[PDB]
Amino acid sequence: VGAXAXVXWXWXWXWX
Amino acid sequence: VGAXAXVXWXWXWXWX
Ligand SMILES: [Cl-]
Ligand SMILES: [Cl-]
Ligand SMILES: [Cl-]
Ligand SMILES: [Cl-]
Ligand SMILES: [Cl-]
Ligand SMILES: [Rb+]
Ligand SMILES: [Rb+]
Ligand SMILES: [Rb+]
Ligand SMILES: [Rb+]
Repeated sequence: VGAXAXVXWXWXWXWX
Repeated sequence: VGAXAXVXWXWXWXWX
Protein backbone atom coordinates (compact mmCIF):
# COMPACT_ATOMS: atom_id res chain seq x y z
CA VAL A 1 0.00 0.00 0.00
CA GLY A 2 1.42 3.33 -1.09
CA ALA A 3 2.62 5.00 -4.29
CA UNK A 4 3.30 3.44 -7.69
CA ALA A 5 1.14 1.30 -10.00
CA UNK A 6 -2.04 -0.61 -9.11
CA VAL A 7 -5.49 0.38 -7.87
CA UNK A 8 -6.65 3.50 -6.08
CA TRP A 9 -6.36 7.24 -6.65
CA UNK A 10 -4.49 8.94 -9.47
CA TRP A 11 -4.20 8.62 -13.21
CA UNK A 12 -5.36 5.89 -15.54
CA TRP A 13 -8.56 4.00 -16.28
CA UNK A 14 -11.72 3.88 -14.22
CA TRP A 15 -14.00 6.53 -12.74
CA UNK A 16 -13.70 10.32 -12.74
CA VAL B 1 -15.86 6.41 -16.88
CA GLY B 2 -12.72 6.22 -19.01
CA ALA B 3 -9.18 7.61 -18.83
CA UNK B 4 -7.77 10.48 -16.80
CA ALA B 5 -7.66 11.31 -13.12
CA UNK B 6 -9.94 9.75 -10.47
CA VAL B 7 -10.00 6.18 -9.23
CA UNK B 8 -9.24 2.78 -10.74
CA TRP B 9 -6.20 1.30 -12.47
CA UNK B 10 -2.89 3.01 -13.14
CA TRP B 11 -0.53 5.36 -11.26
CA UNK B 12 -0.84 7.04 -7.89
CA TRP B 13 -1.79 5.94 -4.38
CA UNK B 14 -3.45 2.69 -3.22
CA TRP B 15 -2.66 -1.00 -3.65
CA UNK B 16 -0.17 -2.79 -5.87
CL1 LIG C 1 -10.46 6.38 -23.13
CL1 LIG D 1 -4.34 15.11 -15.64
CL1 LIG E 1 -12.52 9.52 -4.31
CL1 LIG F 1 -3.83 6.26 3.13
CL1 LIG G 1 -2.20 -5.34 -4.95
RB1 LIG H 1 -4.13 3.81 -8.97
RB1 LIG I 1 -5.00 5.13 -10.48
RB1 LIG J 1 -9.98 7.82 -14.67
RB1 LIG K 1 1.02 0.70 -4.75
